[PDB]
Amino acid sequence: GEGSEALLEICQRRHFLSGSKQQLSRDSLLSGCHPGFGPLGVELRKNLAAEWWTSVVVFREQVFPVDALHHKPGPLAFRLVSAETLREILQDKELSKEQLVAFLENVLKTSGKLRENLLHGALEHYVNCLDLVNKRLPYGLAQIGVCFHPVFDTKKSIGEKTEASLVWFTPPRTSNQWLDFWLRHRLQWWRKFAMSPSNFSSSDCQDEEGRKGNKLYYNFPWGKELIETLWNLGDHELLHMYPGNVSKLHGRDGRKNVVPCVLSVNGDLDRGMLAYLYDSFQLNLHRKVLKLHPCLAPIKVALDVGRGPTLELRQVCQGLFNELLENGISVWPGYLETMQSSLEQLYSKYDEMSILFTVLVTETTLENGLIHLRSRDTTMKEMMHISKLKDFLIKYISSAK
Amino acid sequence: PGSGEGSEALLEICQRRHFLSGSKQQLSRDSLLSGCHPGFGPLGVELRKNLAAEWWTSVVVFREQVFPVDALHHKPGPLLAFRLVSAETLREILQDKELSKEQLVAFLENVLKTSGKLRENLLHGALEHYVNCLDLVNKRLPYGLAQIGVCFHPVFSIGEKTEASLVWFTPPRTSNQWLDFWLRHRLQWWRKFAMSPSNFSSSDCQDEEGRKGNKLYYNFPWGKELIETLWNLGDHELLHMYPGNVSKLHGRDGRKNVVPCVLSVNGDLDRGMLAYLYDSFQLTENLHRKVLKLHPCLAPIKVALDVGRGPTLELRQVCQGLFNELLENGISVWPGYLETMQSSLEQLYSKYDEMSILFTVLVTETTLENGLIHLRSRDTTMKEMMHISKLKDFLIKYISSAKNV
Amino acid sequence: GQLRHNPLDIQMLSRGLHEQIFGQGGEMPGEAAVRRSVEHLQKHGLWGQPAVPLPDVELRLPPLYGDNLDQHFRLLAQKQSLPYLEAANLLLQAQLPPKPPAWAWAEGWTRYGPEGEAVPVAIPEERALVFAVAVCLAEGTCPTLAVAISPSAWYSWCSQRLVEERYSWTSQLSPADLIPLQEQLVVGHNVSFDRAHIREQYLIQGSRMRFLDTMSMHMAISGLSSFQRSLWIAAKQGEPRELFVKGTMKDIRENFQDLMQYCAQDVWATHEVFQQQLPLFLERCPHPVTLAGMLEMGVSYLPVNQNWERYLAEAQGTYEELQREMKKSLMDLANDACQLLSGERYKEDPWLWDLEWDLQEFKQSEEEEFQQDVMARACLQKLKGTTELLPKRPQHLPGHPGWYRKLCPRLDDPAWTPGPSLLSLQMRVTPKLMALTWDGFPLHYSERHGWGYLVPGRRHGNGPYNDVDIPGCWFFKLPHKDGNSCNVGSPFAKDFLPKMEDGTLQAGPGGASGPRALEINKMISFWRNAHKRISSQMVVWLPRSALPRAVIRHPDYDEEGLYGAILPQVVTAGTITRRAVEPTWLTASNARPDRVGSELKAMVQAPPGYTLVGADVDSQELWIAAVLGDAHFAGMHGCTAFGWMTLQGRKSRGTDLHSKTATTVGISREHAKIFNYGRIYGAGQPFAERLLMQFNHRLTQQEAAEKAQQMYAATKGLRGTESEMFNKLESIATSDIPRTPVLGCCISRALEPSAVQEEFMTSRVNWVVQSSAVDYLHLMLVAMKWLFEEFAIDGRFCISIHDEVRYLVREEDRYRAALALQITNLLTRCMFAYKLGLNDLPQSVAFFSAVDIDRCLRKEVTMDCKTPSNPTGMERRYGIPQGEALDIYQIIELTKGSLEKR
DNA sequence: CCAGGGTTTTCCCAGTCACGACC
DNA sequence: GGTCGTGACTGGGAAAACCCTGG
Repeated sequence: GEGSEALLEICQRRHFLSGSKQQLSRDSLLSGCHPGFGPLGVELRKNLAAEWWTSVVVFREQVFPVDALHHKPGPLAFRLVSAETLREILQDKELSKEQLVAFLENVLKTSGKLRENLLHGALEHYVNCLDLVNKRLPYGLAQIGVCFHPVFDTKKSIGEKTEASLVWFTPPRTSNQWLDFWLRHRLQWWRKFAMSPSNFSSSDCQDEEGRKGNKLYYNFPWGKELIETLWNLGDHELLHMYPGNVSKLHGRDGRKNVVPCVLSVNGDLDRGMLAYLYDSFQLNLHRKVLKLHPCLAPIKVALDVGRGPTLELRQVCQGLFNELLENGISVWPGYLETMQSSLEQLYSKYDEMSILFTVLVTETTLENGLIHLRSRDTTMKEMMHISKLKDFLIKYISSAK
Repeated sequence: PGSGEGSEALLEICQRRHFLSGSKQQLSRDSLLSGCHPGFGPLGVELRKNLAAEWWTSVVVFREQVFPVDALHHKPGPLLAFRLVSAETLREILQDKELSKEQLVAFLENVLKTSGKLRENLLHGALEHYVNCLDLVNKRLPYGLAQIGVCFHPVFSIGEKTEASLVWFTPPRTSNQWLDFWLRHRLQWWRKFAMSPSNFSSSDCQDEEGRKGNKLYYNFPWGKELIETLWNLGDHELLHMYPGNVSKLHGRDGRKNVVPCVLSVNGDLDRGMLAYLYDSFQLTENLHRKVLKLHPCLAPIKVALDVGRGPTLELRQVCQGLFNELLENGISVWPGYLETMQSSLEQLYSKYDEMSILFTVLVTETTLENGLIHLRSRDTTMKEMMHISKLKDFLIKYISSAKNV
Repeated sequence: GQLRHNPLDIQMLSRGLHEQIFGQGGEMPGEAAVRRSVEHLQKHGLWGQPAVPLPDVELRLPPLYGDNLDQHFRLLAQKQSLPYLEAANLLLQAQLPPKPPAWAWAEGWTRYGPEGEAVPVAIPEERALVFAVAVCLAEGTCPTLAVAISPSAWYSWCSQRLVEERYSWTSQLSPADLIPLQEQLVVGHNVSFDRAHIREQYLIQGSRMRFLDTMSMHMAISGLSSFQRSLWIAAKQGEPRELFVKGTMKDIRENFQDLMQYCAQDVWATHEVFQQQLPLFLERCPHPVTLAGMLEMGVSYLPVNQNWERYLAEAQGTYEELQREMKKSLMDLANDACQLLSGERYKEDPWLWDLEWDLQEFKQSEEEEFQQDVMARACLQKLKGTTELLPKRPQHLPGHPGWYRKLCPRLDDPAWTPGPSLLSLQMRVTPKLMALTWDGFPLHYSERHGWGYLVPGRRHGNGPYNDVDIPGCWFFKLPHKDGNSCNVGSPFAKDFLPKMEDGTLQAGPGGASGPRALEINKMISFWRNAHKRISSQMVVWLPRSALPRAVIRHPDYDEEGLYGAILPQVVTAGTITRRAVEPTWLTASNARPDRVGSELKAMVQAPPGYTLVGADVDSQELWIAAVLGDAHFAGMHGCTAFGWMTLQGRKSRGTDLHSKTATTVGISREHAKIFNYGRIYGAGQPFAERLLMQFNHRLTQQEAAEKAQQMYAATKGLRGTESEMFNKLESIATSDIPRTPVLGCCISRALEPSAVQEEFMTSRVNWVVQSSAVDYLHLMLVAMKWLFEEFAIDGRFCISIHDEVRYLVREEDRYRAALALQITNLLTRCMFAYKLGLNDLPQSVAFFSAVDIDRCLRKEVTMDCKTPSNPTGMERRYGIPQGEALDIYQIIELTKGSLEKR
C-alpha cells in the first residue's frame, strides 16, 4: 500500500487535503473527521456539487430543491449547550445540588441536535412544496450540505461529511420502478467521471420492515466504502411526521388521489472525492501524474511566461487571464513565477496538480503568432495563435460528455 | 403603516410562491432579522445561490492572490457559541445522584474543558491554514483566503446565518491602501444591483483596541440594518495561533519580510437577501400591481412557459424543446405550462410576476406556422413577438448586457 | 420379488413393469453367445464389479391399447394424424382454379372464383390450405400480402395498411394486424413465418390448426448437406424481392400486379412439387409418428411479458455503457505511448517500435484600474489582430507521432472529441498498444505474412518463416482456423476467443487497463454477435379479451401491463438429419456473468396460474450409440465394455469414459466431450488430428498423432469397445435404401450410396443417432399428447431445445403432468428396445435423474442467471420463486400412483 | 510591384485490396 | 463455398503555396 501512501504525500504536498503527515491516516480521512482539504480540494468539491446539481435539479423538471435548517431544535447523536447559560449556572455559588441536577436534566431534555439525516427536512417542507407543485406527482426536494455523524473511535469526536440528498415523493404503485430508475441514473452519474467504473459496484440491502434498497461502493485498494445509499421508506415516516387527518397528506397521480411515498438518497460527496482521487492515480519510467477527468479537475488552464520583455509579456498574460476568466474557465496564474524553475519541474508540479493544459507564452508570441501548448493527456507540444486558442479550450470542456 | 402591510403581503407571496417558508405567526420583522425563521423556500434558495455566485465571481475568480478555504463547522478541544455534547455520556452521568454538589460541578467543568464548538466566524480555519498557504504562494504578500458558509449565533435560541468572509494577509505598510480598495469595491458591488444605490450607507469605525474598519447598512422602513462589516486585526492573532518563530510567519514584499497584518471582510447574506426582497417590491398603478423587480443577475427564474389554443401534444412538444434548449444554454426556467385549470391571462401574468419571472413566453399555433412566440417583459409588461431560434440568444444578451453595465 | 437382474447382474426393469410392458415371456442369451460376451468383457477388464440396487417401482401402469407395443403406438399416431391425413388427402385431390383477372384492394380476405369475381369473405374455411405470405419489413414487423389457393376459389389477404394510405396505428405489436384464420392444416414454404403472421397460434389455450412445412418435407425427401450444397452451388456457377423490401407502402401499392403474379407462380409450383412428393413423404416416413411429431413440433410456443422488454432494452443500453468503457480503455493505452517518444525510448520497446513517430515541423481611484485593464485588453486584441500569416489549412497536430495523428480527429471536422476518438478495437495499432504476449513472446504484424510471434532465438516451431529477417528473433506465424496456409486478420477473432479464455494472450504491463479491454471484449462477444437476432424477434402482445380466464380470475395478473408470446420460427426439419437447428434460440449456451445479455432463456416465464415442466434427457445420444453397439454385439444391455460403462457409469465416481480420456490425453472436460461425440459422430484420423491441433498446443504434430493413434487403438479397437455400432452402421449403408434401426425413415437422396458408394460415412453415422433422437422427441411429444387426451390433463408443448424438452402446463396438474413424463420416458426407452429386439430394460436407464417444475425457463432450478445485464437477478429485480425437482419416488409419493384427480 | 506560369505537395473523395460475421 | 460488413494502400484532379518572371 505504498502507492496509496505515495498518493497521499502528493495529495498533501500539492494542496489537496490540508494537514500534516501524522493525521494522514486512512481512518481520519475516511471517517469524516478530516483536518480539512486544500483549496484545490474545495474546488473539486464544488465541481462535484455542480455536476450533481446539473444531473439532479437542472435536467429533471419535478425536482424543486429545498434547504432545511442546520440544527434540529428540541424537544427530542449530539447535543449543544450554550456557554453563557453554563457560565451563569456555574458562577452562581448559591446553587445547591438539586438545582444543578434539575438544570442538567432540563438541558438534556431540551437540547437541539445537529442533523444527521435530511429526510426530516423534506418531511417538514412537504406540505408547502405540495402547494408549490400544484399537486403534481411524483416530485422531490433536493439539497447538498454537510451533515454531522458520531465517530466510533477505538482510542466524543465529531466527523463532518458533505451529503447530497433528495426525497422523491412518489405514488406507491410505481415505487420500485422509480427506485430502479434512480439507481440507474445515479450509478451512471457516479460512473460518468471515472477512469475505471468497474471499481464502482452495486449491491442491494433489505430493511428490517421488508423494505429493499440498493447500496453503491468503490473498490478502494483496501476494501469497499459505502458511497451512496437508497431506502424506499414507504409512508411510515411521513405519517409519523404529521399525525391526525390525511387531508393535507395526499396527492394526485394521473386521475387517482393517493397517499405519497418516500425514496431517499444519501451521497457522501467527500467519500466520492477521495474515491475519485484514488481513481485518477493508477499504480519504463513512472510519471507521477494525476489523471482527473476533464470536467472535475479544479484548475483547467496553466499560464506561464519566459525571460525577456517582461512588461509586454505580463500585459499579454494578464489580458489572456482576464479573457479566459470572462468565459468561465479557471486558470492558475503561474506567470508571476520570477523564481525561474525548469520546464521539467514546472510541468511535473502542474501535472501532479491535475491541470488540463499548460500554455507557454514566449517571446515568439510577441514575434509573430505562436504560443506553446502542452496537453496533460499526451505531454506533447503544440503551437497555436491566441485568437483560436480560447475557443479550443471551451469546446474541450463542452466535449467532456 | 401601509408599508409594513405591503411587506407582509410580500411575505404572503413568499409563502405562496415559495421564496420564504413558514407561517403567519412567524411573520415578525426581528424574527426575520436575527435568523429565527424556519427557513426560506426554494425560490429563496435560488436567490441565495445566485447571490453567492455573484459574490464568488466578485472575489475569488478575478484575483490571482485570493484562494478558497473551508473551515469546519466545529472547533475541537481543549479550548479557551454553544458547546458540542455527546449525549449518552451525559445522560449516564446524570443517572447518578451519589456524587455531591462539588463533584457534579467539577465533572461538568471536566466535560466542558474537552468540548468542541460550533463556529462563530470563518476566521480560524484560514488562520490555521495560513502556514500552508504561505508555503503555497511563496510569501508574495498580500494574499487572501475566502469562504462562504453558515455560522451559528445565540439569540436572547441558536440561529444560523450564511455569511461571506474574506481574510486579507497584507503588509503593514499597504494596510490602509488595500483597506480602501476593498471598501470601495465592496460598496460598489453592493450598490451594483439595487434600484436605489444611495440607501447603502457606509460608515467608518474603530473598535476599543484601536482597530479601524467600516460598516455597511441598508435602510429598511424600520431603520438601518447591518449588511457587511470590515475590520482590522493587527498582528497578535497570528502569534496567538502560532507562537514561536516569527520568520516562519514572515511574508515578503520586494525583499522585506514582515509579519503580515490581517484584515477581515465579513458580511451577512440572508439579511441582504431580505433587503433585496424589500428592494424589488414595488406597487405600480384598492390593490395595485405588486411587481417583484429583482435584477436579472439575481432573479431566481428567468423565463417561464405557457401554451395556447389548439393541439395539446404539439404545443407541449414545442414547450419541451424550448425548455431543453434553455437548459443546455444554462438559463433558469419555469416549466409551469402543466396547469389544466388555467386562470386569466391577466391573472397568469400576475402569478408569474409573483414568482418574479423576468419574461413570460406564450406559444400558439402561429409558432407551428412560422416560429414566433409571444414575449412579455416585466417592468413595462410589453408583449412582443420573437422567433424561436433567437430567444435564448436574446436572454443571454440581456444577462450579459446587465453584467457589463 | 420385484427386483430382477440380467445375466450380467445389472438391475433391470421390475418384474411387474416388465410384465406390463413386454406382456409375457422372459429371455436369456445363448450359451455360445454369452460365453463370447463373457470372454470379450474379460478381455476389456471391466468384468466383475459391484452394483448397488436402486429401489424398484411398483406402479399399476395405464393399460396399453394394443397387444403389440409398436402397433399400439402406430394406432395412436394414426388416431392423432387422422384429421390431418384426411385434409392432406383432400389437398392431394385439391383442384387449382385458373388465374383471376382481378385482385381487389380490400382489407383482409377477398375471394376470386373460376371467373375471378370479387367476393367479400371474412374467414376462409378450407380443410386444406397452401399458403405463402409476403413480409413488409419496411413497415416494422407487419407483413402485407398473402395468398391461399383452394379447391374452391383463390383467397387473397391484404393487410390493413395496404388499403389505407400511410395512417397511424398503435405502437409495439399486436395480433390485430395478423391473419384471422373442425381442424385445419396449412402446408407451405416456411410456414413458421406464416404462423408468425397467423393469429390463431397465440392464445394460451392452444388451437387445432396445424402446419406442414414444405421446407421440412423437402429436407426429409430431397435435401443437401452444407458441404454438398456448397459444392453444388460452386459447380453451378462454374429483383422483385429486393424491390418489395424497399417498397415502403406506396411502391408496394405500385408494382402490385407483377408481385402478385410472382406469388401465384410460386404457390402453384410449390403446390405441384408438394403434391408430387407427398406420396414420397408418406412412404419415406412410413410411421404416422413422424407426421404427428412434426405437427406437434411446429407449433412451439414461448410466453413473454414486459420484463423481456427490459431484457431487450437494458441489455442494449448496458452494451452501450460497456462499449463506452472499451473505447476509454484503448485511449488510455494510446496516451501512454506518447511518453515513449521521450529520448527516443520508443526505439527500445518490443511492441511499439515500428510505427510512424517522427515529428512534423511547423510552417508559417477606479479610473487607474479601469485604464490599465482597458489598455491591457486593447493590447491583447491588437496581438489577436496578428492573423495575416500562418497556413490557412492547419497542420493536424504536428510534433506528435504520426500514427497518433492518424488516430486523432481533424480539428475542422464537427465530429470532434478529445483524445484519439477515432481509435477502434480492430485497428492495426490496437494490439501493439495492448502489448500482447503469446506465451512469453510478443506479437508481430506484417502485411506480407499476417500475425505471428517473435522469439529471441535467432542470431520448437510453428510455421517457420526464415525469409522474415527480424534481428535476433525468429518469426513464427500465429495459428489459424484454416491451418498455416491462411492469414489471420485482427487477433480479436471469434476463433481466438477460446484462446483468450485459457491465458494464451495476456497483456501484463499496465495490469489494470491492459487486461481490461480483453475482458470487456470476451464479455460483449455474445451480445455483439446476437443483438440483431434478439432485437429482430416478433413479439406479439396478447389482448386480455382472448386471454384465458385462468389468469383473469387469478389475482396474480398484472393489469397495468400486458403479456405476449414469442413463436420460435424454428425449422423443424432443417438439417440432413432433420435435427432442430436454429442459431438464435436452440444454441447450446447458458447464462453466465461473463457473457453480456446471456439471460436469453431467463425471460421465458410462465403466465400466472401456469408453469413449465422440463425433462433434461440425459445421455440421449450417448445411450443411442451404446445401445446400437450392444444390439449389434449381442442384442442386450451392456453387451460391450462401453455398454456396461453406460449402464454402470457415474461422473462423481469417475467410472465414465470422460475421466479415463482426461487422464489418458490431458484435455479439458468440454474437449473430451467434443472428442467423444465426434468419434461417436464418426471422426476420422485426420479429424482427430485437427481436433487435437485445435486444443492445447503443449504437443507437436508427431506427438499428437501418436496419442491419437493410441486412443484409436483402444476405443474402436483393431478397426473394440464400440466398433460393433460402426459395423451396424456399415451394414445399414450397404443396403439399397439406408433405413434407420429406429424407424426406417430414409435420409435425403444426396446420401444414398448409389452415386456415393463408400464415401461420406461420417454424416450418416451422425445421422442414425440424430434421427433416433428425432424419433425420441416425436415419441415423447406423442405420448404426452396421448396421455393428455387420455387422462384429461391440461398443457401445451412449449419448446424442444435439441436435448431438453419443456412443456407449458397449468399449475394444478403439474405433478400429474410430471408423472406422465416419467412413464413416457420408460415407453420411449421401451420403444427403442422394441426397435432393437431387446427383451429387457435396465431400471436406471428408463428413468431420468429428475424432472423439473418451474415458473421460469432455465437449465437447472439452482441458477438465478446472474449476468452483467441482469445484475440483481431474477430473485431481486423480478422476484421469481425458484423451481422444484422431483424423482420417480417423490412423484409416486405425492400422487399415490393415481391416474386421476383425487 | 501585381498578376500569371511552372513545379510542390499534400488532400481528400474515391477506388481497390484483404479478412471476419453471416447464408 | 459465396455474400456483405469493417478497416488499410493508394492515387489522381485539385486547392493552396512557393519561386520565378513579364511588363
